[PDB]
Amino acid sequence: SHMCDAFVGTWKLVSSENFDDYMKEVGVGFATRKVAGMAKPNMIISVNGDVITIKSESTFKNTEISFILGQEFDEVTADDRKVKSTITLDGGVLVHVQKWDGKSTTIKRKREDDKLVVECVMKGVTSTRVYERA
Ligand SMILES: O=C(O)c1csc(COc2cccc3cc[nH]c23)n1
Repeated sequence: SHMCDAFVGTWKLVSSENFDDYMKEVGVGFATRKVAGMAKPNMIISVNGDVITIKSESTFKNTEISFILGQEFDEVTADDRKVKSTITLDGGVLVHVQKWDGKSTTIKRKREDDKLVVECVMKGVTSTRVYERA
């Protein structure tokens, strides 16, 4: 057992709040927001040694990132930003910071009861997205 055990698995989106406004804050254009906001992604989290992989699959886009905690990587986000990302574990919360064009946004993933809760923040705009096991 180990570092991310309680996050590993296949998760499905069950609710979202304020995601359109979060995406507006990030700078996402109208048509991408509409199609992305309609998506119902499955998130697939796995661990092999020290390497964590997070996949997000939907009709909008399929993404995959692999990383080592605390070790920066370059990521092309689903909305086509080129960002410098670092993911760390802080008190049992996976904290994903993206840096680009002098801006920053943070995506936190938390296990709460039987759910996996995703909190996306930029400036004062937050979105909360709740996933359940698939
Ligand atoms: O609920 C999630 O898993 C979740 C929330 S935010 C995230 C990764 O970032 C993004 C994904 C899709 C679209 C956009 C647009 C801006 N950022 C985006 N994944």
